[PDB]
Amino acid sequence: EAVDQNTAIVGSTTGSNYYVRILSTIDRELLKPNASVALHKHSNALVDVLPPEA
Amino acid sequence: VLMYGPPGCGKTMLAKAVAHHTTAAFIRVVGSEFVQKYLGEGPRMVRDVFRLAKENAPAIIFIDEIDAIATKRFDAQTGADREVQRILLELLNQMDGFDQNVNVKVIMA
Amino acid sequence: RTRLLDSEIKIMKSEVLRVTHELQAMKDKIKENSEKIKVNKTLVSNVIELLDVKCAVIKTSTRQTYFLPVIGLVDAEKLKPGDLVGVNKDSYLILETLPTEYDSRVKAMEVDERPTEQYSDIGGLDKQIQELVEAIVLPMNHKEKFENLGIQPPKGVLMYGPPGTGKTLLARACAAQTKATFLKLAGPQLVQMFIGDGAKLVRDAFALAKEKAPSIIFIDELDAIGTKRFDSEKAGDREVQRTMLELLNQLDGFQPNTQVKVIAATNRVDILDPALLRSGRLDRKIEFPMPNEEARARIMQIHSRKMNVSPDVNYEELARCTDD
Amino acid sequence: AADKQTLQSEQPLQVARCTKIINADSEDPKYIINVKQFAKFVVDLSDQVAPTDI
Amino acid sequence: KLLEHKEIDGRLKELREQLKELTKQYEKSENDLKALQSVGQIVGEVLKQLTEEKFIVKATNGPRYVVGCRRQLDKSKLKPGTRVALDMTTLTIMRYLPREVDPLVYNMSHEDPGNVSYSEIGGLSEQIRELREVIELPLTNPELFQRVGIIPPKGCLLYGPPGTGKTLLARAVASQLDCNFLKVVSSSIVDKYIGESARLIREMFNYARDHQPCIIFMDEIDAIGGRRFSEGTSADREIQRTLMELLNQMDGFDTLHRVKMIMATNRPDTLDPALLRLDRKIHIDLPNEQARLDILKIHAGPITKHGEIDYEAIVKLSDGFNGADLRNVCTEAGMFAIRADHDFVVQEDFMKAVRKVADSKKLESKLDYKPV
Amino acid sequence: ACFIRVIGSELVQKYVGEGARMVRELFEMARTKKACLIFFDEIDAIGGARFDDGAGGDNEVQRTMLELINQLDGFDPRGNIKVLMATNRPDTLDPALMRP
Ligand SMILES: Nc1ncnc2c1ncn2[C@@H]1O[C@H](COP(=O)(O)OP(=O)(O)OP(O)(O)=S)[C@@H](O)[C@H]1O
Ligand SMILES: Nc1ncnc2c1ncn2[C@@H]1O[C@H](COP(=O)(O)OP(=O)(O)OP(O)(O)=S)[C@@H](O)[C@H]1O
Repeated sequence: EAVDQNTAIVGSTTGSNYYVRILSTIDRELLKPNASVALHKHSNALVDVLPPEA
Repeated sequence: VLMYGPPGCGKTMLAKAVAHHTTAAFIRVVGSEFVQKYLGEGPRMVRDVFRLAKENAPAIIFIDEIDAIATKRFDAQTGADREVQRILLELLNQMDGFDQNVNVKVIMA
Repeated sequence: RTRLLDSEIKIMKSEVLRVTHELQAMKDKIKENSEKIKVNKTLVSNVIELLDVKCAVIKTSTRQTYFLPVIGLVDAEKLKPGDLVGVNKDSYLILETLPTEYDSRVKAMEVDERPTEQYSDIGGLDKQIQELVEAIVLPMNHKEKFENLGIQPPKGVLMYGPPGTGKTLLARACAAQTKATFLKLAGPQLVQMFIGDGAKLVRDAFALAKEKAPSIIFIDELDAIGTKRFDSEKAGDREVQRTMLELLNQLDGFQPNTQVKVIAATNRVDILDPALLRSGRLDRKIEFPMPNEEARARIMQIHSRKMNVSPDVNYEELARCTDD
Repeated sequence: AADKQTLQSEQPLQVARCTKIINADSEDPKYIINVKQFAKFVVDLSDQVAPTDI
Repeated sequence: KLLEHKEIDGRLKELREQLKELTKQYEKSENDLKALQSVGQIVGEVLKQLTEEKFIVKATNGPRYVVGCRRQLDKSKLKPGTRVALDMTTLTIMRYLPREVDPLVYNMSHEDPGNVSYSEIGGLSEQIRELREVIELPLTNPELFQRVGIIPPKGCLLYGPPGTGKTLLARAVASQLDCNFLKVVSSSIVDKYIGESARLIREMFNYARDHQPCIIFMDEIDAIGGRRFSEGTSADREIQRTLMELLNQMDGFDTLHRVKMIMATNRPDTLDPALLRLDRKIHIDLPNEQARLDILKIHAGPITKHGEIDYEAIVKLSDGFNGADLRNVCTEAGMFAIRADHDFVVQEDFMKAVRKVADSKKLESKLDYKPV
Repeated sequence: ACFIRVIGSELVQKYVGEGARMVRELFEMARTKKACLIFFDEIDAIGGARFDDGAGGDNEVQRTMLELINQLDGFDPRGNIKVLMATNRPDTLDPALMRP
């Protein structure tokens, strides 16, 4: 879920969902699905989301 | 569609022949792979199968297992309560009646 | 003798080389072995599998995978795929192997109460004395005598007799007179809801017996779940057959090892399968006849000896006036 | 504040979690332990303890 | 007086061996130091190659990430599914490696004890050649099937009384062909869950697909192969499930090249008809007079006996006995001799063993059930 | 005048050796006093034949019962104490309990 501009609560795959900021240049109409987001390890800063997986 | 191969048959062989002459995004599976321990494993399997299927191309996909899998006998409270529950639930909910543009005409035998 | 000077130079060189080996080995070993001990002292995990293209992976106490191209502080032969090893949490190098491939009550199956008892006590079991000795204490120690002749030692015994002739008494006799590896087995303790128990039990016990060659396995009422096979239409469970056939192809089918000491101290053998007695499982099948007339009185006075008795007791009349 | 600083003075010690025992080895006790649920621990004690009070 | 020469020679050779062993040990010590320095390598799994560098992965026991390879892990063969290793620091792929081997396979692939070749147990005189016509026919060479063309079968099925030689037949073939005998018996696959057995079975199929000349042994398929009734217990439904899965695996989609199966059990009648379609039920036939005496001989070679053993006596003393049976006969002969410790063996002891084994036969009943 | 109730049902505890520790507790509290009574029941629920499963579960019973075997009679026997383990049925016995 997104709260504000380029910032969203995002389910993790490690064990702790987080509410992080994202790279703003990402098209705002692309963060709607629970698709394969990608962030930094510690910062957990969203860089982009990938459609496919698994 | 449906087939059934008894002793001295080759019903499956026909399927593989078509699998040759088919030249699109067809995925092969076996319904036996849907029965594990935790919740909805095979159910979620077939769910994501449907998703990726309607995603890539609504061309073709096929699965091969009917016996002991597509079990109309929902009625025995001895064994496979949640197991047969999720099995036949995935079966029917994925029947969807149909979806009319996906995975055209899986068979089984 | 001009070469004596060059020989002395070479000997001083060999002494310096031995001192350099001493340095590089012991001095550096202070550090290296001390770090190894630290990992051992300051603070148990599983091997995954083996490659040498040496190349092994680590399964942790925390259930985590960790490959290494070189194993290091242990030997791959001392290891195998799936081995418990006390390992460096940090380096992920195996330090030592864990030789605890044993379960809790599968290890408790080795008992050590062992109350003492000889063949003199049991009255009416003379042939029992002879054959029990010959097939228990000799396959325990005189394994070569059969090899001297060159055929085989005996392969399993069948202790049968009605309740009041005794067969577990032979278990107690093998316990007292023979001090080999005590490892019991019985019937009721096989009853389980968790389907598939005796398989791993039998496998691990077989390995442990390979470690413990004088492997006495007295299986009282061994016919309990090792039983004649059935054939019906959904009438009967299967896990009994699972463990039974697993033990069949475990003991039989492979692994020739004279360490076998397997006995059935049950009541009847008519319920046993022809798959359970042929020629290598329970070789001899001798009965426990009812104490005939004065064998009964023998057992009786065995009861009637410690407890203080007025010697005005003729056990003959006693045994006679209660026949069968 | 009857003892509101002694509790701030007891602070120099924070050790000794639950740490249940399992078994022990030979040639040195090497008692085996699990802390709460995490793993098995073939430990070597802090020698300022009794080799049998554990 | 060259005492210095030879004395210093001995001292220097001793010090040479000592310093050599100790410096090699110091080298192995620095090597273990490097092994410490060569940190462990977590094993994760690349979920999919997004691009030639962005490999979308998930830790085999953790979260998912996207990293690259070290330098030369040969992405050519590296595709989603293959097992790789990961960097300690950056999780980057440091080394890909062959897939797992699922321990149980080694339990049915590494226990194989080497033993005698294919001439020990009798009664299978004509079977020895029968077994070879399928047992070395593809093993020796399949190029004959380029002249001819016939597609190789997978195996056959045995039967007979329990442990009476079918076990020993398998042992003999194993210790005789000696290539890839996967000694599986499938006795305790289904513990309490559903697809785990079929899962490991699929793994074994893949493993056999790796190497060409694989050999598959399967005795006591009783509670695994079996027959498919209506819905039985949950366990029964699982068994029939894995049955259909095994039956569907037989045909699969791609020919499993150069692998041969060995189906066996005491009661192969238990198998479902949809499964019993195994070129033929080869049998270990009852050793008769000739065969009984042949095995009886072979059980009595290395005895401290003499030219005394009466052959036809034991022959007519018999009512059907296989290699294991007359092995027990010679054994109980040497035992009733060892009763009072006769290091030699007289055929009298053979007859005493005949007594003991005839007493054992009293514990037999209903000794045959025909399959198919 | 001594009667100490210890029911085998409460003795169904889920801590390893805690059962055996209660064994020593009761056995030595009894030996302090005299003419005692200790009443273990539900040995049907406790067990008489040494059932073993690879479940890794009910083995505190194992150690506890071996400790009991050690501490009941012989090794300072009950004497002026009665520690009673009884059943509804002699159904599942063991060659270790028929001892006089
Ligand atoms: N004419 C044939 N030539 C060669 N192989 C054949 C032939 N017919 C059947 N087969 C074998 O059967 C498989 C393909 O036929 P299928 O249709 O799968 O058989 P089926 O009807 O499923 O019968 P089952 O499953 O064995 S009971 C292949 O793996 C072949 O080895
Ligand atoms: N020769 C004998 N010496 C001692 N006891 C004997 C003898 N013959 C019969 N018995 C009786 O048989 C009992 C021995 O039974 P065991 O086999 O040792 O134990 P068990 O649990 O009764 O096993 P069962 O009933 O025979 S299957 C004793 O209680 C004796 O009274």
